Amino acid sequence: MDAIKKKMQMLKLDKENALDRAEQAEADKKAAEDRSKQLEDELVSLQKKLKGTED
Amino acid sequence: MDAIKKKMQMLKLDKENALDRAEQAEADKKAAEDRSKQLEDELVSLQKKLKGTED
Amino acid sequence: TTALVCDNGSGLVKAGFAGDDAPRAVFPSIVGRPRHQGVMVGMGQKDSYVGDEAQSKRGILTLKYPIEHGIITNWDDMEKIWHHTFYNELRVAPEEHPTLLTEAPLNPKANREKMTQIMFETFNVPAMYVAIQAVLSLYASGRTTGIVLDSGDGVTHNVPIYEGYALPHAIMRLDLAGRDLTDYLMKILTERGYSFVTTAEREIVRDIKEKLCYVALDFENEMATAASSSSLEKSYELPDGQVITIGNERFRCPETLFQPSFIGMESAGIHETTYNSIMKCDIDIRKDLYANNVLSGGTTMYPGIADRMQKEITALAPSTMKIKIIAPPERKYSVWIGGSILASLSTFQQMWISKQEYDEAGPSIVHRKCF
Amino acid sequence: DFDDIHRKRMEKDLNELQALIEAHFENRKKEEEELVSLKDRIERRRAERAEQQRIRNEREKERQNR
Ligand SMILES: Nc1ncnc2c1ncn2[C@@H]1O[C@H](COP(=O)(O)OP(=O)(O)O)[C@@H](O)[C@H]1O
Ligand SMILES: [Mg+2]
Repeated sequence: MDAIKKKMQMLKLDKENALDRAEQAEADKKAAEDRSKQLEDELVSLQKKLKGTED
Repeated sequence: MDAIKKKMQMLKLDKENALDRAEQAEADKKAAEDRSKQLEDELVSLQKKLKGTED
Repeated sequence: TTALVCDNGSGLVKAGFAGDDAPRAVFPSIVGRPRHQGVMVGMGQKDSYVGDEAQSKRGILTLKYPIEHGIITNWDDMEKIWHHTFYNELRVAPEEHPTLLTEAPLNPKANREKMTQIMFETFNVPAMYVAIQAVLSLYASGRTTGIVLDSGDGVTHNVPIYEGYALPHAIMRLDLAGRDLTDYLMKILTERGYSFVTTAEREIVRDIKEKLCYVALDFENEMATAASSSSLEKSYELPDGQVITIGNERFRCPETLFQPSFIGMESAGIHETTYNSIMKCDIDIRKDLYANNVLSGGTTMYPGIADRMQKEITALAPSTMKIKIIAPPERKYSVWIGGSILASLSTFQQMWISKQEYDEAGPSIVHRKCF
Repeated sequence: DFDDIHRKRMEKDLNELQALIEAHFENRKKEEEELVSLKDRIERRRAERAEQQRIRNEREKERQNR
């Protein structure tokens, strides 16, 4: 009819916005966790270098 | 009718799924970010003690 | 006073006062002289019915559009259309209102100069300004970046913009548009027995295209499905009865947009000229253009195009970038809404081409600083 | 910019839907039931007209038959 189509369009705009936000948040999590794990690896290498210096 | 109900329910389900997924991702992002901050703070002190050891 | 935001277009003239939400009067731009003899005396028969009046008497007229592909090929008819638009559809004399026409990119200069000369000499407006049809569609979306694909009825053009700085070397204008799709649909309908030839029946084929055709998500699968089942055959009632049944002509007519080889055009579809237009841009603004792809114009109203185009670009683009296609529900009038917004701005109020300036430099003023 | 999209979108996102639902409900209520009832009423009047026509036609044919 008439109002039904507009209501469906609203329900679809919510769909697109929610899905896009979810995808963007997932990409953010991937990037942040990669950052953290690379920092942890750098910390490990520093520990090993400290061990060599102690030797 | 029949089509309106199923389509509307499926679209609302899609919106809710995307929203909850985004919230979970953002929570993990915040936790990883704070842990990364902890890693930075500990790494600086590790570098300082390494520098003293080298001196 | 208020400004008149006219928008010539090619197929539908959209006009209205600046500052509203929708154009006040929207009517086809056709001027049709009668072709038969006429025997009743005193019936009050005019010599040319323009606008929406000639879509009701089209049975005995020979409608002919005055704008072929963006450019204007018949200046007398265009002047008649403008006169009708000002005096009968808006009823405001042009002597007391600025006007804001719109023009496709990469159009001949003489067209624009003649347009401004007409507006200043015949209608005698106080001041007029000509704007590119894509920047307005970008205004209406409320963005400031993004690459807009404005697939009108005359010509499809693809203007990329970043941070308000247009990139003149990356405009890809293609002359496939709604009219060629109407002609191709009229040509493939003959495969079932329905022959439309008269210039009046082109309107009927246009109505069929608007109401039935849709863009397929995957072309080969749809071609295979329509050739086995019969779940696609939708029927339609002509203006006199004798319903017709459209089979796989439904998604073959608008498929021409993505494969212009159907109507013999060499160039690549609207799915690949957008990617080429992006790749001509600098390497650092490609992510923003990928994320803010804007659709506008009438012909982008086919049901299911915002998914086919996204699938195609995602296939072409690198896997990491996010591809998003902005398809507002008010697509058809997006250019005019943007025109209203631009005319309502205070910062823009000193960019009009004032009449004294035209008197001093002639019609060639439009190419000068007042663009 | 991009801050009026909320104030021009979210408004009609709910108000327009609710108002159109209200319009459809009131129009259906006003239209369908009243039309069916009125058509039934006119049908009953039509049947009564048919009976009157039959009676008059028969009595006139009875008298005039000569
Ligand atoms: N709802 C629709 N579905 C499919 N095609 C449409 C629809 N509305 C308009 N069109 C096509 O778009 C054309 C109108 O485009 P428009 O945007 O008015 O062109 P212009 O840029 O000249 O104003 C029509 O000729 C028609 O073929
Ligand atoms: Mg246009």
